[PDB]
Amino acid sequence: AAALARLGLRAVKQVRVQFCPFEKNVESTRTFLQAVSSEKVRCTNLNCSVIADVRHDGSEPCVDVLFGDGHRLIMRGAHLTAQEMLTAFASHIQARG
Amino acid sequence: FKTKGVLKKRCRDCYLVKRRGRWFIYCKTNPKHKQRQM
Amino acid sequence: SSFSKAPQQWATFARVWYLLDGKMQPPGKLAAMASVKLQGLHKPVYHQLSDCGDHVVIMNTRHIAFSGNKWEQKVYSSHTGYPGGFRQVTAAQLHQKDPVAIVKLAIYGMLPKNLHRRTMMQRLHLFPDEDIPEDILKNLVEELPQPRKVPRRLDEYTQEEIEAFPRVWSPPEDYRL
Amino acid sequence: HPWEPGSSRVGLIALKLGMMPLWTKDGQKHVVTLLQVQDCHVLKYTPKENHNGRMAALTVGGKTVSHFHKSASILEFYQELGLPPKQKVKIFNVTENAVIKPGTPLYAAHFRPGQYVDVTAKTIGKGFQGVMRRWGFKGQPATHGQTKTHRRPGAISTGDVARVWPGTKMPGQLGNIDRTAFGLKVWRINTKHNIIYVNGSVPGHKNCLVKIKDSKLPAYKDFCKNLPFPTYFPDGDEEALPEDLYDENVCQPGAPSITFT
Amino acid sequence: FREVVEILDGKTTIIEGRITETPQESPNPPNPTGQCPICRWNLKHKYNYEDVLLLSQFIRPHGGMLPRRITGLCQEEHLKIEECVKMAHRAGLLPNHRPKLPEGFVPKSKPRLNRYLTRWSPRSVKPIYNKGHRWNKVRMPVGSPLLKDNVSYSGRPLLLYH
RNA sequence: AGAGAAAUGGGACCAACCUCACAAACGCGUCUCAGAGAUAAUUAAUGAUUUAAUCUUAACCUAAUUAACUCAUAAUAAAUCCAGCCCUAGAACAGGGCACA
RNA sequence: GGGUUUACGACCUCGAUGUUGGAUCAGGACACCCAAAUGGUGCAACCGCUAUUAAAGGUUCGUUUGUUCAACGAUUAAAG
Ligand SMILES: [Mg+2]
Ligand SMILES: [Mg+2]
Ligand SMILES: [Mg+2]
Ligand SMILES: [Mg+2]
Ligand SMILES: [Mg+2]
Ligand SMILES: [Mg+2]
Ligand SMILES: [Mg+2]
Ligand SMILES: [Mg+2]
Ligand SMILES: [Mg+2]
Ligand SMILES: [Mg+2]
Ligand SMILES: [Mg+2]
Ligand SMILES: [Mg+2]
Ligand SMILES: [Mg+2]
Ligand SMILES: [Mg+2]
Ligand SMILES: [Mg+2]
Ligand SMILES: [Mg+2]
Ligand SMILES: [Mg+2]
Ligand SMILES: [Mg+2]
Ligand SMILES: [Mg+2]
Ligand SMILES: [Mg+2]
Ligand SMILES: [Mg+2]
Ligand SMILES: [Zn+2]
Ligand SMILES: [Zn+2]
Repeated sequence: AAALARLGLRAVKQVRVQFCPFEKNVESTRTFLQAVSSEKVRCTNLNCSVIADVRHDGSEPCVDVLFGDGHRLIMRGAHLTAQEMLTAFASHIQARG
Repeated sequence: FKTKGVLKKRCRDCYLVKRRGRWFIYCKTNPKHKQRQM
Repeated sequence: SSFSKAPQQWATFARVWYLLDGKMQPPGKLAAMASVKLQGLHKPVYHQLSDCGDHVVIMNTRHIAFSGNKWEQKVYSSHTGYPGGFRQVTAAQLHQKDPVAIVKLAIYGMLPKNLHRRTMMQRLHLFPDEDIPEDILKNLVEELPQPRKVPRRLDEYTQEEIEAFPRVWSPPEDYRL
Repeated sequence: HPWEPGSSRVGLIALKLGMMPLWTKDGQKHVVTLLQVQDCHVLKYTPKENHNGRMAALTVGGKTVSHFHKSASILEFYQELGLPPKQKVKIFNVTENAVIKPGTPLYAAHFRPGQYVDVTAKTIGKGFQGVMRRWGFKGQPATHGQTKTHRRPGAISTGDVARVWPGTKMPGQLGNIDRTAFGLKVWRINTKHNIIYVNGSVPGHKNCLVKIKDSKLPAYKDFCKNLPFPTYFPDGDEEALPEDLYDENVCQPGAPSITFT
Repeated sequence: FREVVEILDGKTTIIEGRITETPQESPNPPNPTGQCPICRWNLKHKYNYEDVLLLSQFIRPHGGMLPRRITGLCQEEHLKIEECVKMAHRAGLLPNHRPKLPEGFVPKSKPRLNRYLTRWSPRSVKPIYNKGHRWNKVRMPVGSPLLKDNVSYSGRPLLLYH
């Protein structure tokens, strides 16, 4: 959360985390959601829309970031670590935007 | 840099690293906390 | 056994040319056997007053190996005699300058400190690579074993040996290398 | 062979005639030394691998001498070559593409007006000279009490060392040694008499043999592009060069007596 | 083993994780009741910097070490194996465990000096110009003191400073 | 960053001035003076132990970097004629000339 | 930790190791005055103050005083 707050997330429009909380491989995605929906991430930019889609039979947790450069970062996280997803998202945001 | 015999962190942002065979207390916020173990 | 006097004397006090590979070998362990063969301490007929001394041809001197951090620590000090002419070169710099100098100085120091040292050093032949003249190659008799066993790298291991060696631990499937 | 960026040219062996003043178009006055190339011939050629392993060696001979005062080997060598004996014989490190056939003559037009050269020669030998003239040491006072010491070197070493160091400056021979002057500019080339006008002073007395070559300084390493690369062949052009080749700044003797504006 | 792959298809970035098959431990260990990998395969005080077939089991493809919480070694064996991997990398074993730099592999440099049992790093040790006298001699360290407990078949101790 | 000038020191030399009643020596006068590697302190790139970071007595290549010190490069570098006579060569011995005239 | 000052000791020399300052020539150490590469500053700039690395090269001319020192005049990149 601190690494995202020190990044200037002002250049992102929508972030949606679609997952099923009754699976066995949603821990990383749940922590990713809690890190990207922290208070500092909220206050650093208020124009962003953070959606948390909860399903029961999707069985494929994933995240989708549409940001105002017309860019779409889609990460279907089934085995990635939360730290790796955080670093990838941060590096991509700081690269484009 | 100050060459000393005993290094100690003077703030919470000082980090101790081993480089060129010596120990170094590096500080990014307060550059006057730069210490080098002789 | 039933030789004549002159051929028996010649056969007994004849000189022998030995070969020595120096690739991936310690200079001191090379110089030990080199100095032994140069002095003639390998002959039961040896004597300090006799001229018993064999030739030693060391090849692959450029590919020599130093143990530990000796390449950067061991220094060689010389003095040109003039004031301010005291030089101290690192072993690595001396090797980059003259490849034979390292093992040459090693054998020179390991040899005895009498006047015979120069004579038996004249019977020492050092070559940086496997480029020995034909005249010297036609004199060799045998090749001495390397004093240090060179270990194989990971790529030099056969697949049979790699599969024969057991996997001591099991990495988890969720880990990423 | 064509010229390459890493090529080296052969040199000459001339005779130091004397010195002359020479004025430039900006009013300055320099001093030039006249070197006359009397009889320069390439005597022998040693291959690169047989001489140095880096560059080949061309041997050049100087002015002609008498047959009756040379040894049998030198006379045999010159008889096999087909030339009369030379006085001074020098060796020049050249590249493999700038080699010339032994027995070819070389002329002063080898150098062109405006160029930098190196000049090697034995300096004027002053014999066994004292320490004050050999090393520029200061003497003791003249008359304030000093007894028989007005030109002595003084102390030569230290008491604890109990010896003197090999680099100790002491009286001895001074002058009869080979020295090289670097970066001498050429102003004028007299082609009729084969004379070169080099800038400044040249080591050695007059009427002595001087070994001239291209300047090996790093500032003039790629100047040989416009110069005649193998050598100056006067029969290749089939057109005689002017009597005097001057530089672009030399006040030629026939001049409008330049005045400022 | 898990691998992270990236797919770029028209300003759309897809990050995917793929799990591939990994080799497991051999079925019959000599000491099954041992808690530690080395100390249960009976390799304690047996390996060295030359045993690359053992040192290469747990390292990253770029020569880095593996975490102890993931491997399972006891702290002393982990430190020993770390120093042995360092010494092997410095001696020249494990040549395929380096990053591939196609831009940097072309500008060749001075040839690598052969070495072995190197304790310190070659870019940090200063040359001993004084070398000391007989009573105060500046000895040169060879090998690591962590390998002083290895089995000595000859009976003589290892000269760690020479 | 870019242009010049000078001083010191190393090595040399008399066209002119100056010392100068030998043809020379001499300064007070004139000419020339350099490329590559390498490092120590100190900066950053990649990256594990310590899936973050971290210049690394962690490996791989990395780059910006003092003076020294080495090396390009320069000088010498054609063996057995030497009585005598000259010499800008020299204490002696050595060394260069003795055909143009 | 060093062995520059004064002292302490009295070990080598009293059938001699000639004793301060200067003139000439200097060799070396670095605990660097200048020149070179940097770190920190209560470093805005010019000037500074400290610390690190580096000893190939330099480190002036005068009045007084026998002076080493010291005061003073004019400079130097500095007058270790
Ligand atoms: Mg004379
Ligand atoms: Mg005087
Ligand atoms: Mg008197
Ligand atoms: Mg008198
Ligand atoms: Mg008297
Ligand atoms: Mg003595
Ligand atoms: Mg001068
Ligand atoms: Mg990392
Ligand atoms: Mg950083
Ligand atoms: Mg050289
Ligand atoms: Mg003669
Ligand atoms: Mg004392
Ligand atoms: Mg006392
Ligand atoms: Mg006594
Ligand atoms: Mg007593
Ligand atoms: Mg006495
Ligand atoms: Mg007596
Ligand atoms: Mg001195
Ligand atoms: Mg210092
Ligand atoms: Mg300074
Ligand atoms: Mg000094
Ligand atoms: Zn701090
Ligand atoms: Zn264990």
